[PDB]
Amino acid sequence: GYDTPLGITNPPIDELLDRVSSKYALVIYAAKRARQINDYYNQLGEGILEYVGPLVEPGLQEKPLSIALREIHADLLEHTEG
Amino acid sequence: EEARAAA
Repeated sequence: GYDTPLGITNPPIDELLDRVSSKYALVIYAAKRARQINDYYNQLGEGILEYVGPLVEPGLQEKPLSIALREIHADLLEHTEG
Repeated sequence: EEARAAA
């Protein structure tokens, strides 16, 4: 079974794959969510729009994309394919 | 929607 992953391999990719259809879908999924997160942080001081900044407990200075991928792991997001 | 409300 998956032993405690570390660094860039966490969360396990194979568990993310079941939350999407193909690897490419996960790429864009996570990238768009990361743009949303970075945008919340960047313009949090002013009147944030529909951007829902972090949803899973953010790390102290967790990189945006990492928060996004973890959110996808916890089934905290939804997507509509092209 | 569920997580959005949970924010």
